[PDB]
Amino acid sequence: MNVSIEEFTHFDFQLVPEPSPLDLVITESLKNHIEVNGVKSGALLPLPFQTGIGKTYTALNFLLQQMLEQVRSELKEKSKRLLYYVTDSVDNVVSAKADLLKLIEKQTVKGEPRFTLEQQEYLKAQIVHLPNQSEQLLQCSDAVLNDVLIGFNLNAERDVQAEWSAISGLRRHASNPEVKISLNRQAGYFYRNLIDRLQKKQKGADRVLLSGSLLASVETLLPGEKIRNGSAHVAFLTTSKFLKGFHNTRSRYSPLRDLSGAVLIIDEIDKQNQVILSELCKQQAQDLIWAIRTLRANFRDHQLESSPRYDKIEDLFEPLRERLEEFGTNWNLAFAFNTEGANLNERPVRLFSDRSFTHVSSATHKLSLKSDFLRRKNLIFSDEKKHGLLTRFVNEADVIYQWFLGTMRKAVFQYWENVRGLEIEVRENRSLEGTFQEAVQSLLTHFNLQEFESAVYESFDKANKLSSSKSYHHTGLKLVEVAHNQGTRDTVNCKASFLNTSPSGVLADMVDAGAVILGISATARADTVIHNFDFKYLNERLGNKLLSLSREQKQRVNNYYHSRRNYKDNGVVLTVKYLNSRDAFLDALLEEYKPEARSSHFILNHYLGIAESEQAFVRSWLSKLLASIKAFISSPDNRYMLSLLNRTLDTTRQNINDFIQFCCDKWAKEFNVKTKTFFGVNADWMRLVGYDEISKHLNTELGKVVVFSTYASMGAGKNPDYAVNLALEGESLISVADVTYSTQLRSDIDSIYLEKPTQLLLSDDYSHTANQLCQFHQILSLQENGELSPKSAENWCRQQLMGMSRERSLQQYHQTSDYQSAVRKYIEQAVGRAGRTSLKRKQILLFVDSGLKEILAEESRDPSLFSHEYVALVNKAKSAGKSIVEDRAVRRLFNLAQRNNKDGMLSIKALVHRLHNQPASKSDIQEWQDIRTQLLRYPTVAFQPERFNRLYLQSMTKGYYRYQGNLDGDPNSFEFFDRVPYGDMVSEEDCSLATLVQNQYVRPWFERKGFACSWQKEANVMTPIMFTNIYKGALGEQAVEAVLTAFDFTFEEVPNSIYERFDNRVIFAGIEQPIWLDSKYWKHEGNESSEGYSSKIALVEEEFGPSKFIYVNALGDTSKPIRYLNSCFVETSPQLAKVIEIPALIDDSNADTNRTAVQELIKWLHHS
Amino acid sequence: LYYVTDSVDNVVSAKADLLKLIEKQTVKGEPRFTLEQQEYLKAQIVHLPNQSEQLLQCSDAVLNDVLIGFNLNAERDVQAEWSAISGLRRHASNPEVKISLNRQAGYFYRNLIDRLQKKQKGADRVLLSGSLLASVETLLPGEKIRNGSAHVAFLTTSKFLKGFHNTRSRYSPLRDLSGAVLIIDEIDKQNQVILSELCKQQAQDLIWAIRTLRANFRDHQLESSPRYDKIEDLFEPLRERLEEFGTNWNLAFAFNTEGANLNERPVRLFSDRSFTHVSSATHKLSLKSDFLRRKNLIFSDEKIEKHGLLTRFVNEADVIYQWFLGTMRKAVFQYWENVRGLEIEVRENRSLEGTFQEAVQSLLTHFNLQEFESAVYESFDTRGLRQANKLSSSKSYHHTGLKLVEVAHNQGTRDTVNCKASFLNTSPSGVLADMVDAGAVILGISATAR
Amino acid sequence: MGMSRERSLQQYHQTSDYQSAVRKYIEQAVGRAGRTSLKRKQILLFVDSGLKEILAEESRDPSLFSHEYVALVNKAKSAGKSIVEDRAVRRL
DNA sequence: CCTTTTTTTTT
DNA sequence: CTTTTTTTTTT
Ligand SMILES: Nc1ncnc2c1ncn2[C@@H]1O[C@H](COP(=O)(O)OP(=O)(O)O)[C@@H](O)[C@H]1O
Repeated sequence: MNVSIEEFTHFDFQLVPEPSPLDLVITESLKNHIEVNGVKSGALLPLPFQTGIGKTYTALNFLLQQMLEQVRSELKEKSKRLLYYVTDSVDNVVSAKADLLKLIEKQTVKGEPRFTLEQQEYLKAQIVHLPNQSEQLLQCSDAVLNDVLIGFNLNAERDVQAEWSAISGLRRHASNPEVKISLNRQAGYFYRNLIDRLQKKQKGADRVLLSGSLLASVETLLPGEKIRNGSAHVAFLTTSKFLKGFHNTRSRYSPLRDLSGAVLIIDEIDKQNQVILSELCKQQAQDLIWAIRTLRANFRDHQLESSPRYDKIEDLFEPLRERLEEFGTNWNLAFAFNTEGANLNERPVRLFSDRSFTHVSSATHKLSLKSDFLRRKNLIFSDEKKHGLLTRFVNEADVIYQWFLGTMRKAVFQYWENVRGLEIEVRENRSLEGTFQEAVQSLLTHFNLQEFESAVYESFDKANKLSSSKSYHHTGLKLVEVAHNQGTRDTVNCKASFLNTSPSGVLADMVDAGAVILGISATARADTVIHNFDFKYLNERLGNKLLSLSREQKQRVNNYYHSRRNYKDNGVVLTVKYLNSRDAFLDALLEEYKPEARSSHFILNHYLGIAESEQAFVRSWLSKLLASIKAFISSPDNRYMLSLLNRTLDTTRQNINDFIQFCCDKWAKEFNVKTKTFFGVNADWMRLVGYDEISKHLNTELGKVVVFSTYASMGAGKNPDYAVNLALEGESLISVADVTYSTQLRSDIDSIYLEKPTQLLLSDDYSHTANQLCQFHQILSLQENGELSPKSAENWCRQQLMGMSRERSLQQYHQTSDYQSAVRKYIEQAVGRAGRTSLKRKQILLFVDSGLKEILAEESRDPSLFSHEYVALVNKAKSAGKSIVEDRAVRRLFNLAQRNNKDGMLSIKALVHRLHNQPASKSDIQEWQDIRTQLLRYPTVAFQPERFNRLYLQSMTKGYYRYQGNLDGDPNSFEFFDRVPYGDMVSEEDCSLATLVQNQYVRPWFERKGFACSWQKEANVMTPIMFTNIYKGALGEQAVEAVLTAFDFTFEEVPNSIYERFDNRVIFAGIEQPIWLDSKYWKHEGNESSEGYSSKIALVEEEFGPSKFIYVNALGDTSKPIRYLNSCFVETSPQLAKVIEIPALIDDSNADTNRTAVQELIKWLHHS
Repeated sequence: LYYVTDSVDNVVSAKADLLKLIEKQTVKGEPRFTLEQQEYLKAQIVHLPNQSEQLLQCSDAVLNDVLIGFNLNAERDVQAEWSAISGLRRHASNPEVKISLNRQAGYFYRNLIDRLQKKQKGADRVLLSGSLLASVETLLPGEKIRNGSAHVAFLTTSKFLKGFHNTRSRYSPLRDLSGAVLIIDEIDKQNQVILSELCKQQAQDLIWAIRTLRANFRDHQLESSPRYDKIEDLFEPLRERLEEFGTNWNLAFAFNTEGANLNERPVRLFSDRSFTHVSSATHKLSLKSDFLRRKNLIFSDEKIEKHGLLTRFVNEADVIYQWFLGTMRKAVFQYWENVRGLEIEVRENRSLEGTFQEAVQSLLTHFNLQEFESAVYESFDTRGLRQANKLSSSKSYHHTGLKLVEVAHNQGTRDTVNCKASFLNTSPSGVLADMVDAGAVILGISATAR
Repeated sequence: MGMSRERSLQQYHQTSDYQSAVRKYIEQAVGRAGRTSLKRKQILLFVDSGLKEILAEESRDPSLFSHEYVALVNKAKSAGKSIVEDRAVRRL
């Protein structure tokens, strides 16, 4: 019996629950954004909320509030706005849903109930909890499934009834973990087939009109149908289910394509960076050779129907059609590829690529690619002693493959616009999701490309040019393996695995789609990119859509947390101790345990199972662990110790367990304690009935409980508390809340040991390729931030490709400043998990490793959002031995200065080479103009530009800086700023633009085109490689023409076969022999050797026979006479000189035009 | 030697009676064999059941030896699935449990063997011997057959038409029948059994297959190495026919049916391939290439137009598709005589069965036709015993066959059609004759055998 | 076009193929109950009336016919001799 | 207008 | 140099 909206017609929407300082924060930052950035824009508001004072409560109270708000609009009236609540763990998701259903019931406004019972039925019917397919099946009764099987005529198939018999046969014999593990695998497979047949029988021809018990049975089995049907607001799913989508009665709905208006309420947002990365590293690897050959063959003549339903789609594939033909002709795709040249066949070749400056390869010799014509086979070979290189082919082939996939997405979007207007039978599914199924099918069928069906479906969820906003976070690494195919012995396949975007890029894509994502986590703005999103990229990409909190709002939160946690005025003590290696302390204990052995080392190898390899480490985490144990036993009032180690002390290493068990029992007797220890408490242990047992012991018994867990084993949802009895605990407890929210007599831990967090480098275990992408993402995300200079990041990526031990990987991570903010994120969570109960002890102890004393002393954020128990852990470290600085932001600048230079050196070298082929592409020339147009119009930009971010270089000095490095050599050896105080200055004085603009001819020309006359005094100065090679080279080019403009000389476009080889085509004087140009800025750049120059003449002598040349150098010394040089470019007589070299046109002393030189030049071109 | 029957309860009974015959043999009043020869003869017999029951017979010790001895105890899914199989066997009989146990046993066996086959046919040859040999041989009865420890087999007719596994790949007894000796109990009942296997072939889209063949064959070429000598010539007539066929019917466009009485019911075109041609459409359907719309339109014309009939197109398309598959079979045989001795060492397994999987791989990769691997593999399970319609050779239905074609709109897209052609390229009587013509000596023991 | 399972069997009945098919079931459904040697002296056999005409057409060589199938064919053959279709003449 | 039970293997 | 659990949803 579904419930209508008639009860909300009498609802008093004016009446509202009383807001909270935590509640006001969420709405305050959102209302202003809506009235500034528009209504349908989106936002990425993070909220740094402490875990104890109201994360859920406020999170779910916001989710409920949006549920109530939409109902009023629907009642006052269209599709409901979705309100996903994405988390990481199923336990947390179900707990959040249960609390929400709890909240709808017992929430009382001003002391009286708010929701009538009927309203609760309506609101509860809007919430959904879509689980995985396996658990979805083992939730509905046998009657519910039988109605679906009978009502859809699926009982007449042998396979369907055979499977369902087994599922019903097994689920009846439940209650045994051995059976439980196979009912879940079996349930998932049957669920796919049952829904697949349900969708096949429903999407075509016959369509069952769902109603009555068939609707309830089909909605119970398909909760995603409740959303598609049209009565469901909220979904309660994990991140993995959000990234994989959920079935409705028609197809598989993906929320990533329907984000416009979504209100994602992602909880513990920082953890989703690793979760989203696990979905991205789990994509299928595609053969590049097969895909490119298949695309080339099915495109040369495979027309698409000329109907109004496919207009403008034939044009999106035209540039791809020509490129595929050109690509096939260049690399001879009619043949198959195969390696050659032994010392290349023993092991495969892996070719990492950033699609940018980082281009590490695992073949120590550069591999060429020759196209043999006698033996009809493309051969990959090595040449130990160029256009035809293996890396150039694979990069070119990858660009085309993603060009097709990119074009495929535009065609699908174009198709939807063609059919949205056509109102024939499109039904309610007129969105890009309803037509995605069809638009991909129709286009892949006409082109015969049905093999790419999966690769297009699974990938449907700012290019790599210097004239764009380049970044790794909308780009990706590309791991390619070139190994022999299976079975056949003389062919290879390019098994390419892509990472086309990043979890931070994915998060930005959600907000740009229109999502209103809310980040609810304490460490939601950490200064690491390994365990979080890059919030410096998300700041530049989103801009003002990345909402923040003002001074008063973060000050208001601290006051709220200071009230609900009033530690000092009520009276408590936070004792903090730092524990070192205490070899003497542990020696006495080990001797006293088993003194009969020769020495303590025998105890290590007899009763502890430790050799002379780990003895230095095991002692370190045993001496520090035990020393904290006895200090807890010294205090009788405290009776709860949680040790958060990194190694799971359980039945595995039980030899250690009994030694520490004996030490706890030994100290118990001499301190008058009946203590208890709870060993082996890992994720398995709390599951069955585990962590409730520890609560019961402190509920009734008298003693001290010591718990040995790990950081991983205390992820989230775990509530380390217990029920307190005043008979058990006397005046030890004391309330800290200024007011009194519900009681229920609960306490929490009062003394926790915090060992150093280790193994902070992310990992994946899905496959070897699956974590290969994960490890390469981490290296390239540290380099993009600026933690690693490109010298070391490329070194790390080269080792990562060849093969490294996990110890080597972590030793590189430890060397960066990202690792400090990573470990200070683990602690900030571990300390924050113990403050979930207001009613607290007075003597709260804190013991942490001394390997963290220096790390903790580096914390430098604002306590205005910190917890009460973490500032105490950091204040002791501040009031300690030494307090120094690490200069976080200045070592970042030295790396981003080095990085942007390396990008210019690598991209420009590729742009020039791609201009050395005939013809030059229209984009390539257009991009070349924009590089020079922006570079010399804006010599210094005020802010950080969002369109030419690799052109510039942030400097510690305004308007200039000093560098030192081989400008035409290795870009990894550059040094900047104070590293080289005697280097080459990149100021405006060095280029001497002031002398150039003093001229009466140059100055007027710049004003018309806006070219700079002076450099501003901002810190975003130009790159070194793109100031001498692109800027001074182009500054003279404009200066030369402007001087020669006022002498009846006009210049035209160089043709598309010698572009960039010559400045401009010169006309006038009436002479048929065309006049060319070679413009430079002085004689000290552009050597232009005679052999090199003679090469340029031949390529243009073939063009138009005889030719003339001029070697104008603009600025310089005007005193030196002109010279007359021959085609051999050595010396000759004047009248037999093919080329002429003018030393300068403007004086470098007082900026005087070379009137005599041009007059002879004017006279010379008349004679010639 | 094979003892092929059609029921599982009969082969095990025959094997059991054979084992008793060796033990209980009172020739001249004394045992025929000594106490040792019985073990040698018993080792030569092998019973090959389905994969599901082959798994549920080996003990957990045998599977542990294989999983540990192959480094498979690291795959994070092999151990996950093997945990469920181990955990489900320990329970009682419970027929509800057993029906689900046999389902998962077969799937796990398939997944385990292909991993055991990718890991063994590569470079890290595990050199199966010792107690690991008795473990795989127990899990793979069709491995002692490949190793020469046994020749006698005991399998059902379906297992004889599906093939069994060894450490390398799936061995099909049909393709290696020269010199065999089949013994078939109730031979008459195998006509129904073989026909049931021939009706399980997968339907192939004719429009996709012909368009795919035409696109790849136009330019993609084979290597000029000695291993592909005179193989390019086998495909030359097919290339010209593919180009001529594409030009005649305008294969650059897609096909679609337009007209009344053509969308409420799809057309079905049955054909004997010689003289029995029946169409489900009441009136003849023409096929016109629209150059303005860039579409090929199957339509019903209410008014004989030999040029441009739908039946003529499908018949020609079928002939070309079976021509490629027929040529594919000749190329595989041609490949195995250029590499039989001229390859010189390199690889043992010198047999049209061992070379067949590689020769299919190399040729389909050079032509970029890897989507036809399954279709080529299945066609050998039907016509492999081979390597007409010419009123100049033996014309009969028992080796010509029948073809059923379904022309309906494609899935998801409302303006294209596909010819899902289901074939019966031979008959069980033809299959039996091909088995005899391959060199097998067949014994048919049945009262109503004639 | 789609025919009822009845009409499939009706078309099969009109052929002489169906007559040699039913006489294959009987010849096996009777030889299976003959695997022993100890037998009663009154082995009875009762068969349907719809099989007397079919069983009277059996004319193959009796040099391998079972004892129980022979006795099943003579009784239907007792009604003199009946003209047959002469299967060859209608096959040509 | 004849009048069903039964089977194996891979997925 | 270096110090591990654990987590989801597909097929
Ligand atoms: N006014 C209130 N503010 C915050 N929490 C409240 C309030 N009233 C009741 N609660 C309960 O206290 C709990 C505090 O949330 P909890 O999960 O302990 O911390 P957090 O949500 O910050 O992790 C909520 O679950 C909520 O049900």
